[PDB]
Amino acid sequence: DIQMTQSPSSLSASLGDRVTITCRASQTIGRFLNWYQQKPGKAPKLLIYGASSLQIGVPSRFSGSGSGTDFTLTISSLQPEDFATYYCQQSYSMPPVTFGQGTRLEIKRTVAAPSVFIFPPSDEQLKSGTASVVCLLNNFYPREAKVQWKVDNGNSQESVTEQDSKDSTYSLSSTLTLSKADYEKHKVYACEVTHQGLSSPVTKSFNRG
Amino acid sequence: EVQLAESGGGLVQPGGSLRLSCAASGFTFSTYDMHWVRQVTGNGLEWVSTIGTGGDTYYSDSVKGRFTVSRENAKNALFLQINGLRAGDTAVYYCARGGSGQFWYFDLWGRGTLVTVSSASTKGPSVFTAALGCLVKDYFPEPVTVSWNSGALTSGVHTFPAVLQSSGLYSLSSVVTVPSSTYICNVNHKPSNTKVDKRVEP
Amino acid sequence: TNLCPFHEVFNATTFASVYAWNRKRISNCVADYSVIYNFAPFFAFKCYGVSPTKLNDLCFTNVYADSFVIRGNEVSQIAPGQTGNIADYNYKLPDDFTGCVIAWNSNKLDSKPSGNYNYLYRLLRKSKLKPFERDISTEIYQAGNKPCNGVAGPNCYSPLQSYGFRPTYGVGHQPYRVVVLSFELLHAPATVCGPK
Repeated sequence: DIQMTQSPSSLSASLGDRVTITCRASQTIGRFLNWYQQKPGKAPKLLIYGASSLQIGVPSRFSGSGSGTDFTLTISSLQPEDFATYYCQQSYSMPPVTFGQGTRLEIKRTVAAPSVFIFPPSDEQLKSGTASVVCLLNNFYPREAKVQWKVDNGNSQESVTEQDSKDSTYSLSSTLTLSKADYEKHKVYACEVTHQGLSSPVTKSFNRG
Repeated sequence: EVQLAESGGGLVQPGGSLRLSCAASGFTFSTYDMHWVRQVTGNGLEWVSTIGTGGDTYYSDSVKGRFTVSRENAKNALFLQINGLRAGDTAVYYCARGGSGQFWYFDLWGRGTLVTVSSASTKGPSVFTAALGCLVKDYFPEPVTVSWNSGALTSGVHTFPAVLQSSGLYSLSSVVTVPSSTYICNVNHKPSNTKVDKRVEP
Repeated sequence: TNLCPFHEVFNATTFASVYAWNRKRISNCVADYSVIYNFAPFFAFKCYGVSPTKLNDLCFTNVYADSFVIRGNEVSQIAPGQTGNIADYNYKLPDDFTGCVIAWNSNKLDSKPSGNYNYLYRLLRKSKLKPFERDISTEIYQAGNKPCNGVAGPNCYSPLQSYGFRPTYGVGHQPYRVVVLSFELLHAPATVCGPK
């Protein structure tokens, strides 16, 4: 019942930046707040217990401190091993110990231009009558991109890759479900593109040539 | 080393029972409390249940009523018993140890046993500067992913994480970045002992 | 050895209303915490900044119990989160309440053939409210011009209204009994320890 609303997860920063992860609750929880650090390739791990006490094996830059209802897991200088997700937890209410939504620490670089591609399925996929629409967006730094499917000027999800440490970029792929003859009925299928950093994406569509 | 293990991970029918264990190492299992905190795939942590040193059990609002934690000081192994699973319970139940003090805090987390609750029977996928690929539709949750001809090229290959289709099957959309100013994709379906290949000449 | 009055709060055969607020300063208890952990299936066992697992190894000077009957829809607000009618007018917890709040369904024994009496709730007394301080004053509340001088009646029907509980397998917001527990530690030795 006790909420643990955290700051917006979209908090990018480079090395050395004084990142300030703020997390608040619905009421006073005293000094019973504690953080957790989870890299999405392994198990979770705690950073600060009692909201002021450093965990064994945690350096002094993890200066997460606070009092009453306000807490800041501040890291005055970052490290390549610090880029991960961070979760706050309250221990004022013992049985319903609740967590927050999290905040992702990502490596900052320059705004990378994406290369958008949309290719029609060949006869191999047409062998399956209920085909699927595809679209591709690779190597884009701003992770707030959006793909639109306003066909010709069956919704399905899309996947976003992790930050490719070789170039610090991201990739995106889209899928769209269609029933029988639902693809062969219409002619031009458009993958409308949108990205904060790549303007003027006028037209990119299927070609049933 | 002082580490928490886990077990009971695997596919299970919706509504069927299941048991998870959590072995101890080095530390005293009988003088420290243990907790269960599950994380939905891609979501954050969510507390599940806990049993104290004195055998007292504690559960969550969306957990109490069908789960039943169990502790045995012998074998130094925490246990969790589940009854009547559903789709909203697909999560990794990370085992956790409670440290000494006046407030609950988790200082040792296990590897995490994965639980996937569904009735979708096993099915095989298909093989249905520019970039192209081989859309791996009709997939299944796997531990190994597609590699382009045993991984002959890894410069521009992108392997997106799995996605869930409407029919309940997973999917993969591995693509490769090739110079464009004819290759072969090899799908890995080891959990069902299957492998295929297909050329990508436009 | 083995002397505790804890079972005098639970199973009282008559639970005090929210206006009564039956406290019980309990001391000199070195056992019987099993009646708290193991009981009928609890609808709510929301504890607070005292660890419930760690009580069996921690001694307390004062253990305060509080019992009352409330509607199942109002099982909340027994917390530092003051919100609602029962919070703003009837019962409220402090900011750093160190205790446990236990609640369970009482529809099986408080079923009445006619109901609509024997239990009360407050409507509007916002001008007076303090944690751990029962306001049993029920003369009249201010409305209109004259407080009707205790001979109230028509046109001055501002005073409170009692509960209308009459469940005959005919209600969903069933009445629930609550046993609030609290603890204190002062400049005095602790007498309520665990069994040895």
